[PDB]
Amino acid sequence: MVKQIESKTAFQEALDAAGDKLVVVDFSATWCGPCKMIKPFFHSLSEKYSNVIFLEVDVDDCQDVASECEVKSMPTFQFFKKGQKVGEFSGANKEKLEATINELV
Repeated sequence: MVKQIESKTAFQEALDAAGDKLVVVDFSATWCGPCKMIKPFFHSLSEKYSNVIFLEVDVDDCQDVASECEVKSMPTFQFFKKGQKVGEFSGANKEKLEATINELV
């Protein structure tokens, strides 16, 4: 249920294939503690919201994607519809993550 992204090609393809659907992107790093604390919850959301698309991008694997998306904070959650960014926040705030999904879906 979470799409593990390992190139720019794959990121762009995912935003395409989403169609109309909200896409939620978790930008993480392996050194990021809060990223680990929220990982299981992010995966829970992908099973709960089966009609929303969830992507995982490790910023060191996909540096071009990280750079082009202007990621600063670890973690960062960005939200897309039809390829357009429609939301963003940083930090591992579970309640805010779910609430944002419900606002944008």
